[PDB]
Amino acid sequence: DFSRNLYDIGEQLDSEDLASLKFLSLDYIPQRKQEPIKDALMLFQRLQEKRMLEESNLSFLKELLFRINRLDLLITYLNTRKEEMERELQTPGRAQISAYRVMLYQISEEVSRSELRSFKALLQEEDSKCKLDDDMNLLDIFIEMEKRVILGEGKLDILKRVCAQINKSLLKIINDYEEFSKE
Amino acid sequence: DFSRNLYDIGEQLDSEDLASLKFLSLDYIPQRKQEPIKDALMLFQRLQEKRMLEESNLSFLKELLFRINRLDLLITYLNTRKEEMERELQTPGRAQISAYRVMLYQISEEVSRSELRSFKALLQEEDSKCKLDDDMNLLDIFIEMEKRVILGEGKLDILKRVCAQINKSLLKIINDYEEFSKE
Repeated sequence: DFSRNLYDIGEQLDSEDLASLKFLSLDYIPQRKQEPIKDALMLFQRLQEKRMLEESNLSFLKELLFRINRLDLLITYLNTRKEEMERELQTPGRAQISAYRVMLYQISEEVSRSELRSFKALLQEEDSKCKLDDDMNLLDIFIEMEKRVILGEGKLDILKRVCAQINKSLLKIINDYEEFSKE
Repeated sequence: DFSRNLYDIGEQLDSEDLASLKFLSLDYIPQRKQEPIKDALMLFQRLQEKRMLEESNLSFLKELLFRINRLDLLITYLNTRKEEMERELQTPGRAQISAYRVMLYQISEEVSRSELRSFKALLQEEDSKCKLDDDMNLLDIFIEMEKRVILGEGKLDILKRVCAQINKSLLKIINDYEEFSKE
């Protein structure tokens, strides 16, 4: 039932969904170690092996599905409403995905086609060590930036200098994240 | 095109942007003439009537947008890069906003939440004439301080005594400004 439900969820997740889920699972599953993962079930099983997903522990799966906005799957297969996930995640300490990862992913959510192209151009202005192609989405760019150690939890300078020239909303996402690190 | 472009810039400016722009326009537009201004387009038209903004004169608008860090709008609607604005504004005599106003605004840029609360507490220690609430941002506090004539171009004592107890960076902004009024 449980395994069958996990797999069931996996059948409804597409390639974009998978890419997003793997990006959001970076605090626990290293990016190197993600490219054997070819579908959502493999990701789920990798999470199972890390005891971050089991019959009595569905929290991380729910958080993942909520973050990538698959509310339909939450309802259908996990009988969980968005209101519940909101109440749960806003409570300090319950979120298992770091605020940094969520911040980057939300930026990726807000950026359009043309804004993505602008991001690439502006980044190519700001840095030359990043290897960029035009099939890359924003997440891939983030991964490349981290690979080049110009992006990290406490290094947002280039990210902000780029985003400020694209849309104030992105910069506000960063600024908000940056200031609830008051901790 | 030009008017329609002005409105276009105006749509992207939020309440925070408006407040900042009105603060930075204080050398030309008196504070009591700013509260009929309900949006950015009204500010732009007020500038037009002072012939500080027209089709052949976009410098002040550019300086304003640059100062409040709307580089995205400069690029999108004014085809102007950060590099150009920096080169232009470092040039002696080119800036139309007084160094005093820019100094105060930069202080407002650097101050966080808790630093703002500290600012209010420390100012209430330093003075009893200022009427302060918890909805006031730092700009509003500056306006109140000027209204009470404890803050001005040649009166920074209270400002410095407060800022020294919050963060050395702020005090450095003040000191730098204060001594490049050497001439």
